[PDB]
Amino acid sequence: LESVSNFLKDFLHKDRDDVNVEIVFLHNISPNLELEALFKRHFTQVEFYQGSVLNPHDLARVKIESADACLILANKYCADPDAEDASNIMRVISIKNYHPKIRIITQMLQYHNKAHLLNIPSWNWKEGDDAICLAELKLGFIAQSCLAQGLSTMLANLFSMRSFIKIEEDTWQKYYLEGVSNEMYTEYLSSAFVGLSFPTVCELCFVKLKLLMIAIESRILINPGNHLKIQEGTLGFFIASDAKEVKRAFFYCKACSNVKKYDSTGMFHWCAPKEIEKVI
Amino acid sequence: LVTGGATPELEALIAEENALRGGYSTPQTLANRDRCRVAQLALLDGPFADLGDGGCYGDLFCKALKTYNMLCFGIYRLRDAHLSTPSQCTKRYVITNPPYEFELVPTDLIFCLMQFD
Amino acid sequence: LTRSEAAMTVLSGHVVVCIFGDVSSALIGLRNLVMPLRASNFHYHELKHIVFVGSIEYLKREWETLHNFPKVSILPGTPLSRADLRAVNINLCDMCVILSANQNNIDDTSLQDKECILASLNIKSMQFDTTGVNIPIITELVNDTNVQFLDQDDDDDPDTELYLTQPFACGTAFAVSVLDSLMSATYFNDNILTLIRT
Ligand SMILES: [Ca+2]
Ligand SMILES: [Ca+2]
Ligand SMILES: [Mg+2]
Repeated sequence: LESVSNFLKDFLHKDRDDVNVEIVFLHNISPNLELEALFKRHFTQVEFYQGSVLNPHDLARVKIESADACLILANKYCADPDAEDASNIMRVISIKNYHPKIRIITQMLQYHNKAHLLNIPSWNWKEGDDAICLAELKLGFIAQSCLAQGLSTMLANLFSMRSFIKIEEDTWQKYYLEGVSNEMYTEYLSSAFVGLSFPTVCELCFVKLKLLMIAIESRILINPGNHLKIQEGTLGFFIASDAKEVKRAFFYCKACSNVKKYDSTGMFHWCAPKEIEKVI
Repeated sequence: LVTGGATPELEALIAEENALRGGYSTPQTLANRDRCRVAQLALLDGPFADLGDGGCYGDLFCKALKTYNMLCFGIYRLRDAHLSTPSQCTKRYVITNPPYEFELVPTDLIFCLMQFD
Repeated sequence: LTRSEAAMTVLSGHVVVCIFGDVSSALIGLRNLVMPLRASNFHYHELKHIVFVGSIEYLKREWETLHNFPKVSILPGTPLSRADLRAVNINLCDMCVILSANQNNIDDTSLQDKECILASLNIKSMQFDTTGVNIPIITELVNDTNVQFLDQDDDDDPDTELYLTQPFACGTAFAVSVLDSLMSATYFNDNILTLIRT
């Protein structure tokens, strides 16, 4: 009940644009009366079918061969993280075995189990297979709070879909909620901005269109320098109130030395393998 | 942004050998350092500090972006800084992407992405 | 062995044995697998080398019955470690054999063959300077219904019998449930059990 309720609140939020993607649930337990009521409150957008993901007959029943993606939620509060990871690995194996070319989004509790999973022959991270590793992302968010305190809160609030909430009281909560009302989006931007610098289109977009750009599509570039020119046909990683606002970014045309210091890729510092007693 | 880069090369290396292996310095290695790093900076000193009491977030956003190639996605504002009375509380909170018209106070910190040297 | 000596010791036409042992796992009895390879109607130059990859605790809980055989080696690693399987020359073996001891301790009927399936997929998803799909591989499964995950090109159906499944018809999978006809065969013809045994 809580897993589906939280998923449907984020998937069907009014701040996204007018998407009409149907949601089909596959589970081997008959839903209780409160889940049946939750599906009745979403009667035109949610369907449930009772079956096992490990059964090719059930996979054909839910028409997984024509689905746009398959999402595999995980039990974050399970007693045995290893057992939960093994079960999720088996589910991924079964889905890929039935249909190798299905986009799979899954939650993985540990990082070694994520490494175990990515060895699957059909597991293609380029095609869109995303293993959202909870321990990895949470420890990365904690580390970014060590570079700038509050950044874990800053990042987490950019994903959850939230409407504007306003109250008459002058309290820190009003300002906080006003800040929380913005999410990170992604869309293609006008030919009227091709040929300009990234700082220039940022100061243009900032309050005239009311849109802030963090990055653009040498592909994924976090906060480009002043020396980079906007390619034709590119997309911007906007932060905005919603998706219907970032449409402006498109719909505008002048409407006014042998030391090994690093890893093999040159992205992390490195040293020789220290003994445990040396660092104790 | 969160793991400080994990390009497909590193994802292959950690999948085959399951440890980081040290590399000798190369021109491509020294080019791979150029990517932005997230920062906080103070509003009480340095070139930004003329945005004292009553400054506009739009002015700060504009001058930071124009002159230091730097832009801010939020303010780490003190909880009690909106009150009239002084308080000993040092707790702050994240304000995300505020309006151009949004009002500054001199005790503030700014979240931003900054260049590499 | 370890990583260094395994990698520099050239191996080809060998047998690689992948064991998911544990300190609490049951004894597989690897003697019965080694002895047919070690039989004397092969010349000594024709004896295929054997290397065991698995938990060092389980190897030191069974080595007490394998010290009188030649051409054997242990590598104390993980059967799912790509580095170990590359160091063991997995692409040049005459067989890879995958066995699991943790089959009776747990009762889930879902995770019994998870390790074996994952190891098989990891070996089939290897790039060699040829792919890992052409490697000679055999794996032992506890549940016959888990055989559908071994191959991807084949069509899968739970109703289809194990003998009819493609991975078994190719000699890629083996389960102890196919031996149940030996009761009836043995009874009707008393010499069949000794002909098979010899
Ligand atoms: Ca919003
Ligand atoms: Ca199959
Ligand atoms: Mg419907």
